[PDB]
Amino acid sequence: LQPFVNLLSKATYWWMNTLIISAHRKPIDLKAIGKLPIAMRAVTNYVCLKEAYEEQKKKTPSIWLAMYRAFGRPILLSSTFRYLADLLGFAGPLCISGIVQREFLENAHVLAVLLFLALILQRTFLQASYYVTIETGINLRGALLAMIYNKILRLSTSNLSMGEMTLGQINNLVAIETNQLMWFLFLCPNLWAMPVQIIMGVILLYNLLGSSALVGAAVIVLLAPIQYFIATKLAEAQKSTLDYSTERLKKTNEILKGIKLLKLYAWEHIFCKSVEETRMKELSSLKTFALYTSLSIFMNAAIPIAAVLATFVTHAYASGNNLKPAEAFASLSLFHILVTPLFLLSTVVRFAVKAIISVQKLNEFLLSDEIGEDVAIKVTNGYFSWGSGLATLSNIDIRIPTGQLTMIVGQVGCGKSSLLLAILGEMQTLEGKVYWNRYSVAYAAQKPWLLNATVEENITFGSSFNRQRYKAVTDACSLQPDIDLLPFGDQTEIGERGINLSGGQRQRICVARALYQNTNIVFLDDPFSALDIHLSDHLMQEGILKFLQDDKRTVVLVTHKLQYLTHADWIIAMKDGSVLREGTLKDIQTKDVELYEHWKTLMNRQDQELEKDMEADQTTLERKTLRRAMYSRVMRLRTKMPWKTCWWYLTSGGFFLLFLMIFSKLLKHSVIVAIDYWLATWTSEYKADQTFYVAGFSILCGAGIFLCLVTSLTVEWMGLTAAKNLHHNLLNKIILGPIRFFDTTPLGLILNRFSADTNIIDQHIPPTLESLTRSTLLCLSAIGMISYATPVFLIALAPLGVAFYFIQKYFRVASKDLQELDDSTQLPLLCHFSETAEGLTTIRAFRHETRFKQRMLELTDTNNIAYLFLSAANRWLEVRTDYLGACIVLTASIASISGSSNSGLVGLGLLYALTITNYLNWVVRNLADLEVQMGAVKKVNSFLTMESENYEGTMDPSQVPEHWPQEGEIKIHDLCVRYENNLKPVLKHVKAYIKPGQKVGICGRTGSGKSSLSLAFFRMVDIFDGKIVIDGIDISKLPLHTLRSRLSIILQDPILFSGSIRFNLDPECKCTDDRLWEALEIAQLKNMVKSLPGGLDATVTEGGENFSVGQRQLFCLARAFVRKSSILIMDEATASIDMATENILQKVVMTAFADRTVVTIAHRVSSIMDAGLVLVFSEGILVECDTGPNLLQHKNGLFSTLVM
Ligand SMILES: CCOc1cc(CC(=O)N[C@@H](CC(C)C)c2ccccc2N2CCCCC2)ccc1C(=O)O
Ligand SMILES: Nc1ncnc2c1ncn2[C@@H]1O[C@H](COP(=O)(O)OP(=O)(O)OP(=O)(O)O)[C@@H](O)[C@H]1O
Ligand SMILES: Nc1ncnc2c1ncn2[C@@H]1O[C@H](COP(=O)(O)OP(=O)(O)OP(=O)(O)O)[C@@H](O)[C@H]1O
Ligand SMILES: [Mg+2]
Ligand SMILES: [Mg+2]
Repeated sequence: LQPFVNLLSKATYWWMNTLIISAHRKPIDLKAIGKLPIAMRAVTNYVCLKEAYEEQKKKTPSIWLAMYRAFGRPILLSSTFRYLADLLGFAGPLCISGIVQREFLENAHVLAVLLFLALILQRTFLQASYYVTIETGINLRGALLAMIYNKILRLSTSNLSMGEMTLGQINNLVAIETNQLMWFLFLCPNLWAMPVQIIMGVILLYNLLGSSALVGAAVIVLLAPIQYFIATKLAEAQKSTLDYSTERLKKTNEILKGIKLLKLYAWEHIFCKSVEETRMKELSSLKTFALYTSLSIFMNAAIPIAAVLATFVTHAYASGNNLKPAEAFASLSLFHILVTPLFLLSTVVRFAVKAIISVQKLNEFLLSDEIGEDVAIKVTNGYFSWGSGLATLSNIDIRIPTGQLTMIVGQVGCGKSSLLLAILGEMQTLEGKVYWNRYSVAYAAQKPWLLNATVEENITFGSSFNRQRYKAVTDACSLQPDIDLLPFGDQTEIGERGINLSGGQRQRICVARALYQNTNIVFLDDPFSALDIHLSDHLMQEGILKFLQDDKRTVVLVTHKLQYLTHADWIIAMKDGSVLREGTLKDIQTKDVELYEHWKTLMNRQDQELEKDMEADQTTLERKTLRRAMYSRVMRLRTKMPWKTCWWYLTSGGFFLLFLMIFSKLLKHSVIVAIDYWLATWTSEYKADQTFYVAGFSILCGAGIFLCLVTSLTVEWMGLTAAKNLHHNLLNKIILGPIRFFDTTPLGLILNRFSADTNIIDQHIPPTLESLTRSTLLCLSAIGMISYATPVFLIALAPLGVAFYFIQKYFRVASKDLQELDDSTQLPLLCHFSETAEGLTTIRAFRHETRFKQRMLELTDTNNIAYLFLSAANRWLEVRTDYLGACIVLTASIASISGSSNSGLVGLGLLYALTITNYLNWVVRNLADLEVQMGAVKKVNSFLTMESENYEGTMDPSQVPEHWPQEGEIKIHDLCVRYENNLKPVLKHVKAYIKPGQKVGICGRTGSGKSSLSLAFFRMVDIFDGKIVIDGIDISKLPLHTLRSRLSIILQDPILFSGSIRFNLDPECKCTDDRLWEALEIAQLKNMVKSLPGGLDATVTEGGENFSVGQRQLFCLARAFVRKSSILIMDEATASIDMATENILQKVVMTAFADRTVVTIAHRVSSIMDAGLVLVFSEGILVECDTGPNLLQHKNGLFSTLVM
């Protein structure tokens, strides 16, 4: 009995049962799920698929043949199960005909029991086929991901091969093409099962109804081309909507990062309107998409009705016999059977075409350019090239002594990085040989590569953690001062996803990773490129010379700092892809005196140039940015369906639309039941005159078609209205919020609310709601009609319904976990592939390909097990609801046979009992989908219920003059500034009198509250005591727009917004082009604008990447001059700016802004030694407020110490 119970457990998915039941007790996690079986692990499937692919390559290789030879037998098994289920599905109409007709097989109860058994077997076989094909598709996805990851690990990094689009193509293959191929393998048995089922259904219809059934067969067969055409139009409209949504999301992201500047300039509403224009275009495209969706729904619901109408009218007239209940309702059952394959065969064909495209892309990727197969390293007569045939490195003959520092020196473009990568084997070897006396190399690439992991996980890089070595490595690279600034320290997730670091910090972290590894050979490729003199010298003295010589490492150091050549044991001088001369410094000097003299001249010139420029500190400005970035730093609910969120979404389109949808759907399903009952009455008159019944049937069918159209239009109209209203409210609501909200909430969360939740509301919810309402109404009408035919069925409705409740309860939570789990596993795996595409040279130099292969296999196995268990929960639910439906069919059949009203009613009840089995599962599935989507609607509403700023001022706008800050007086009385309630005040008792047209310089130590004062000028920070009176008007008693739009501010990092230069200068477009040209000339920028095509309407890239940072700062100066505020705030504007551009900025401020009151937070204190009023801040307290010379003459003063 053990094999029998094992087979039953497999067939009913009983092994999921416990995992479902536990979902109420505790959330489902990866620990609750087991591991993948050996036959299901990605490694075994990868080996099978790779063996098949290599067999094909032996013989151009066929991916399709490899997939068939690897994962073909399970497809044949699932096809056998699908054919058995299709055959056992036609027992429905046959048993309906037999029962309605009323030796042994003639018995009606025998036929009812046989129909029950046939339904149970059919559903078991169908779910088995679904599970087998889904498992095979998941195995194929794992194998394909492993194959493409190995191909990635083999990829060549040359610019000819590894282009800028290669990483995007890899991401597309991992995230899209592999999933398209997996879904095609999911749906492939349909491709040869649906045609057979359709042909057999048409044959059964013909056997039932003569040639009259061929008319309905043709009409309903017309549904497949119509659905294919409608799906083509849907794809086109979806691409259009996706383009418009991408533009809208680009604009929204540009607003969100940079919202502080927009609020300071009071340009938030202009950018909101700019986003709303793109939103309106996207909404028009979405309207076309919804129109085609409603067409699809209407056709799916109306072609069957027209086919039934044509069939039965043609039978009433052409056929000489009366319509019989058995034939009529068996044919109705056959039509209902045929609807689904005809509607979904177009989907299967579309997936087949997309799979052909995906296999073409995958096969074109699997055929890509890939890398080829004392003294530690020696190159003899080496001729290397980057794949173009032209040798980049010609006649390379070098020697790298073991355990000695080797420095490669040459001008930019010599081929030093090329020499290192040719030694590592990353480029083609035309001639020569590289001898290693390969081996693992600690490689620090010229472009630093960071994993999306913590600082410690980047530095250790798959190596055992040693605290002494880790501390020594961190000290040598001077990483502790900037690690301490990180929120979590070593455990701070850095990289693309995590905290953004400066180029110098990333370079030092990669150098630390190179130093930490205990490999005898270290390759450093310009490690001082993004560092300053002090950090470079410390790394050279402690890391290269001390730490790397304690371990006796063979160090190869590509550098431009020739001053370090005195520390070199071996020197390799390059020029134009060839070595001029190699050897010790003394040997080079003796043999090649000219090269030594040239090196001396270069060292002297570099020292002379750096002597003046050493004043600027790169590391100080990196650490200040990193420190400023950190200034800001349920069981009952699990099963609670969000009915309030559902009601809010339904009423967000208006009560008329909701009423129209509900009324139209109720009327449509009433009419459908009416046509079924009319057929019942017509057949129960069984040649009489058919005119009355034909006329009534035609009228009912026409009304049903019209109501199908009405409901299809109405649900999509409601969805469009709700989406429009929700997004329109959301954008404006979040923009008006305080700056503290944007400082606290990450940009990722807000952008998710604007992209993913918006897409869910726009395109996912309307179809889910339509399907849920349709399935629920079909089930309710079926139950009502079965109970009307036989009231005793209601007795069995109490148990079965109760069962249904539990079946819908547990599933609705279990899947909710599994889906989430699936998502939590999709993000890492994809990221892994990206981390391997960029950083491939580092991985292959460290020789850590095996570790990354293992990590990829783990990630894909986790993703596959999550997806498999989600699908298994779906199969569990389908089996449960299918057995419920079989019980319903058996009960209805027995009740109808025992107590018969008439033959037509028996047939009608049997048909409805048979049909409810299809929709019971979809009621639960759509309810779960609706709950998931209402989660996103709840997120959007939560963002919509946030608190905004107080944009309405106390003062009467008539009281405020037209030119309010005309003079520029400022009076700060007992100012107490905090960034949020319950936090400590950041400014305490600041009192100052800024004379109109007086140049004020604000200075102090880091964290003293200088930027907080500039924010208090704009009321971007919470003032709770004291006041700021600007030109006689308290700014607290003022609208925020009037205050912020009449004051000019210049921040440190300049930000320009995508659009025209005229748009950047004034989005409001109040000024004239002559004024804009005058401002551009003032900012010493008119010639640059003239050089650009179009002048004032030259396109600015997002962030202003077209212009240099100095040009961006000059643009900010031009905007400030356009504003004509007479009060200009400059928050360390000259920082991160070239010295020449800094002098230009100072000249512009002195000349053009001579009249305006300039309040400058000096980046360099010496710049405000001659300022009229100097405000010195210490720890939030105004220590000194006097003239510059007055503070200078007072010895031992804070300003005097700052100046020195
Ligand atoms: C992850 C794969 O998920 C499945 C995968 C399958 C495999 C399958 O032959 N589908 C047939 C469905 C039946 C009605 C023919 C089909 C055919 C064409 C288009 C879509 C579909 N189906 C696609 C999935 C959702 C239901 C319509 C079954 C069921 C599921 C499921 O979600 O439970
Ligand atoms: N990945 C690559 N694929 C193809 N060609 C490349 C690649 N990297 C560099 N080259 C080319 O090979 C030549 C050698 O330049 P390379 O980058 O090796 O010099 P370098 O001395 O390291 O220069 P730099 O000081 O600018 O870093 C140049 O013509 C360069 O354009
Ligand atoms: N966004 C913020 N949220 C909360 N507190 C903040 C925020 N920004 C700054 N603070 C707090 O206010 C203090 C005042 O520093 P602030 O940035 O205002 O000016 P600062 O002294 O000129 O700074 P820095 O020299 O680093 O640019 C900070 O030390 C910090 O404690
Ligand atoms: Mg280089
Ligand atoms: Mg500051």
